[PDB]
Amino acid sequence: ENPIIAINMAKIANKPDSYETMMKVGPKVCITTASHPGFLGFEQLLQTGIHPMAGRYGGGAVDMRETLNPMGMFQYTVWKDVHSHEEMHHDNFKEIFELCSGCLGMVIEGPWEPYFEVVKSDLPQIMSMTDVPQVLGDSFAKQERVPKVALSSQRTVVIGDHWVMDGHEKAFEQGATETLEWMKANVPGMVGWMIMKQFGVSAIGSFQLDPEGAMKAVSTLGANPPEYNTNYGNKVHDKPPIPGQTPTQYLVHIEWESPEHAHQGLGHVMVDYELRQIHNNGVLAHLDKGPYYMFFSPMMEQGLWRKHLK
Amino acid sequence: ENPIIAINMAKIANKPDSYETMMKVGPKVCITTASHPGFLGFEQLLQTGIHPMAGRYGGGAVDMRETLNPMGMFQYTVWKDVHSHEEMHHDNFKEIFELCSGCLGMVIEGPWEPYFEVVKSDLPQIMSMTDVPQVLGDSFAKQERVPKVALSSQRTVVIGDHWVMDGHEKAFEQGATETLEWMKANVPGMVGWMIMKQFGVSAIGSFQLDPEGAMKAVSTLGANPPEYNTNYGNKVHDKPPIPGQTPTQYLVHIEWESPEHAHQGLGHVMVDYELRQIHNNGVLAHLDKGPYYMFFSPMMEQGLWRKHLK
Amino acid sequence: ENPIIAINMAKIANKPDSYETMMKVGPKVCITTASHPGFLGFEQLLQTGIHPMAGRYGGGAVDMRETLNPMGMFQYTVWKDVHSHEEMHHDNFKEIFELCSGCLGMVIEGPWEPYFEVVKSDLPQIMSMTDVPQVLGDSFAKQERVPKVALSSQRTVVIGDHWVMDGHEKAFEQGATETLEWMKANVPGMVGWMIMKQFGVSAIGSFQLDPEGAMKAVSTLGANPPEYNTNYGNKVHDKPPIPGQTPTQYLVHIEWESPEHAHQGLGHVMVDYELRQIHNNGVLAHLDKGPYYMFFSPMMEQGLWRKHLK
Amino acid sequence: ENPIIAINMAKIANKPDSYETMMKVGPKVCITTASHPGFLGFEQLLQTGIHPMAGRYGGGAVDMRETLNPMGMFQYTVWKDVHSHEEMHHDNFKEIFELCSGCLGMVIEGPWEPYFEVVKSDLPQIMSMTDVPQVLGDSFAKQERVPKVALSSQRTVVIGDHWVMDGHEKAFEQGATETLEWMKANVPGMVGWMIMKQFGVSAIGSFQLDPEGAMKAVSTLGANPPEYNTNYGNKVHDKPPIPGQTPTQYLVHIEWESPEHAHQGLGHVMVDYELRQIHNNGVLAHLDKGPYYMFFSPMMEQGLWRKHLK
Ligand SMILES: [Fe+3]
Ligand SMILES: [Fe+3]
Ligand SMILES: [Fe+3]
Ligand SMILES: [Fe+3]
Repeated sequence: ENPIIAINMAKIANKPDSYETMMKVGPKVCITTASHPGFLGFEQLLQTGIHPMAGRYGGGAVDMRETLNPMGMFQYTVWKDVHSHEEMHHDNFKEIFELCSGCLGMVIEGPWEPYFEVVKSDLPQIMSMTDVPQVLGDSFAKQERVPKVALSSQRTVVIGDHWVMDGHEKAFEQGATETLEWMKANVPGMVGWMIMKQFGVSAIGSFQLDPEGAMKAVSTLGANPPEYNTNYGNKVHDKPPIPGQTPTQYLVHIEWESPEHAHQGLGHVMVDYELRQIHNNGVLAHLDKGPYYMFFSPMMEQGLWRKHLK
Repeated sequence: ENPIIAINMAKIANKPDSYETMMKVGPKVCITTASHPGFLGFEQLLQTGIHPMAGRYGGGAVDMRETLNPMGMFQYTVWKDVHSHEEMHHDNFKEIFELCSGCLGMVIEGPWEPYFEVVKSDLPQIMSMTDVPQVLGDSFAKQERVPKVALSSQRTVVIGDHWVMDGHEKAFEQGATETLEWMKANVPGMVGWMIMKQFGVSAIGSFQLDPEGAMKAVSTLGANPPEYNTNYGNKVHDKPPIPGQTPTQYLVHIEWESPEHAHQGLGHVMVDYELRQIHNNGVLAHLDKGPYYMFFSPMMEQGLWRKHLK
Repeated sequence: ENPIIAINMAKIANKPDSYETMMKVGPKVCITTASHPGFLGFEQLLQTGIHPMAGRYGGGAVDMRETLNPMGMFQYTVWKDVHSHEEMHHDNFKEIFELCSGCLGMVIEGPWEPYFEVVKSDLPQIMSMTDVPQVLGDSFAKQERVPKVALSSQRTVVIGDHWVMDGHEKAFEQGATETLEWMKANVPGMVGWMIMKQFGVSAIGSFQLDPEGAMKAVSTLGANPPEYNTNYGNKVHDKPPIPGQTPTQYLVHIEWESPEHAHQGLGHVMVDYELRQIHNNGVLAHLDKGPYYMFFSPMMEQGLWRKHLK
Repeated sequence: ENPIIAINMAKIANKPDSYETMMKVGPKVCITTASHPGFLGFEQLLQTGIHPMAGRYGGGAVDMRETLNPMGMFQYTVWKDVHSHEEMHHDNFKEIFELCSGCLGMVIEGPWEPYFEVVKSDLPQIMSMTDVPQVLGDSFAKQERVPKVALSSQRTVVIGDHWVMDGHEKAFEQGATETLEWMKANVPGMVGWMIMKQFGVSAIGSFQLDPEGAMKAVSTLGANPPEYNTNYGNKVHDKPPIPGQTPTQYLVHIEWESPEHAHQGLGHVMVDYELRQIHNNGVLAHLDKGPYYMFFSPMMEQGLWRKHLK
């Protein structure tokens, strides 16, 4: 099972009111989403900082939790296919509109919800500390490898934004794969990774309605939604209505034990000679833009989608 | 061996004095209880909060330790049979009356002590961190499965209150079992579970005496107990004197690594599509009341009773 | 005319926001309720404490207004019959859902809404001080007995929770009657009384929906209600869908001039020999649980239902 | 290897100055002791509290670190035989005298240094967290049982003082053995145990000199020691010069993960029916005095003596 991942990207005000509405409205959006049989899971990621990359982004820091405003908020929803996500949005349009109408009071930019293909991954199941002895015992019984420990809602997620030169997509994919496999084998605290390729955008999920829907959307506080409609019509799409951007965007999702392991870990592409060659030739040579690494904390996860990858 | 569980339910004042008397008198009652050969163990549970269930109980919170008053206090005592518990209460009536007379100064509601049958369970033995390597080694030697780690007095116990529709008891038992097994296989930090069915109540354990005994009970500070007697007479009963309530009450006992794991873990019946179908059709469809989940911390435990379940 | 009383029982957070939402939304619910021709009146009761009963509940107090959290909130709605209440809930389901969706942010437990039969009563009409001279004169004119003065929203309501042993219902009713008639003749400040017998529960009124309705109820902030439906179907019932609990619950409703009169007055079942014999043999001898007395202040009242009792 | 343990028992002032002289002088004494080939290791134990034993010692507490003054200080030195300890004391008499002369400024009672036989033990080797995976792997390789984890200078040591009735010594040893073996199999956080029998006292180690030596001992600040001599003369003894006390003293040394595990764990001899019979009949039935349990922290350990026990 190679699912599709829709990533709802927003930048929200960094103030206590925003954390309150995320804890009150967030669960309700996930509950509505999980009414659909194609829904496989989610990751709610709150930005905590960036990788300064040895001064390339010297105004930032690994830990900007006190200073970042707006802060990024990424919601992965994981689906059997694009149609399931678009259909869920259509079937629950009124209710999601009512909910997101609450969220818009903290929104500074977005939402923008691209669809991503999981090109390749090595992501363990999430678990807790008290699960580890049984996971260990089960692995020996099944003669399977014990995974890296991905602590549920207790680890660091890093996302590297890459724009890849036209025609370099495959070279980038193999080079990123080789980089990440080396890191998982050799760098302390590397929990797992996933290479994501944007191939389209959800119009409904990005609040990109037809002109009349856009008017009605601000003519209400949430109780009187617009009609389901976009600049691509009002039917439920099998393929993303909005084309993927070019140059092709790849999101490199890397999980680490902690922010320090992530900061020191990503730095190996500069301070280990062999990894530097792999990354320079396999990734950097193929970029129009990036890499740029944002640090996130997983606030809530429903991680069963990880159980059926590869 | 499936033992019987008497659950003494009380609501006590949340103030320093209450913690004082729980540590001074609490042990003394258990010492009295452990004189009887039918006594198998106990659990002292102090309420710490509730599951707000996506705003269904929005005035509450996972962590209400500072604001809850009264706070729930559940005392499990585990027995070979009902007769053992009634006999212990009869044989030690004067001393338990003396001890509990001190405890009534912190009581706002209760006590009420129903009897519960353990319908099904998957509960590991309790241990501590420094036991875990040896438990791992012993499991492998014995070719047995390593359990989830249930840390003695260092984890979260959640109790979900369900009233089941007349005639739906067996369907509920099968649905709850299937829900809990899925959760233990798939949700991080789920330590164990137990399904409990109320089938009667102890009159003596609930402080429900005959009228003259009730008068004498408050005509003393503890040194001059009433005669052992109830509205069901003064004999030691083989079966609970007070019938189980209808609609049938089931308590779903779930242990978790922490309050956060319990909160997010219980949420999976709403945000995982597959678990949602199991729980909706196997549990929610059979309820007159609930579910309502109270969070507890195990203050003191004598957990050998867990060793002979199933 | 002996009406039916639905008592919506909830426990709410004791904090300033809860009094605020009670003042903005509370009236709106009553206005919705009064659209139905079967609606006879209401009592909004806010818990102020308990009766400690000479140390039987020594952790509580007559006045717990500052410390009780959650605090009980009981709403009586009085009806010609069960069908009228169920029909009101059905016809106004969308609006009651919108209104109560707001209240859930202060709810810690509940709502649970049982139906009660008025077994017997001696309750005066409510009035104010400036009404008393005319009530006195009118009583003399009509040669009627002058009532106890029940000051509108200015007196104490106490509710005694009793669980009666199977088969003892009639003995309890007569014994409670004799106790309450003695107290009204002999105890200072006793304003009136009513014996209520639980015979069923409203599913819709207890927010106990079918499973999909339960999911949808938390998939909205109030503007997108679930369909009217329960585990007992979607028809408007003539009889309570949910059976009354067993052992039979009786609530003894007693009105008093003030909390001090209630505390001292209820104590007469222990400190007056003659009343003690009546209450011991006529009430206490027939109980599985209780008695437990909660103290309430009537916040808002529409008391015309009292005009047609007896 | 059945070594003998000399336990230097003192009570020292609980004030900052005492910890300093323990850090400046403490190591120097151990270095002197380790000059002798019969020296096997040491345990430096500082009292942190007591077990109140359900109110039998209600003035005490598990944690008395701020209030105990004086506080117990027990120094185990472990020897191939009595002669080795006496010879070390003789060969280093001047230097030990100089060092201990400094220690006497914090001494309120003691030192008293009895000799103990290790009657039976189940004591693991000490290790640290970062050793645990390798100890686990080594245990599987050698087909051996994984031990309880005894963290070096990071766990709780409890000592139970028992005076045994004349003629009951062997029965006490068996009953204590049965108690401890049950606890280690069944009680969370029990790291290990050792049963120690006092069979003599060192005169030199207890600072019990001949009368002229006692005079000179206080006629100096440490630089002019008395001649090596006692009320048993000035030879190096093969056997303890001072007889063991009667009634025979036994010290039950039990190691626990933490004070909470020790407190709850020891309580099982009262709150578990089966262990209660074992301890009542096997231990309590044979005592003139006790049990009295003091809580200690191991401040410094040289634990290789544990490696050759059993
Ligand atoms: Fe979406
Ligand atoms: Fe009991
Ligand atoms: Fe209602
Ligand atoms: Fe010595």
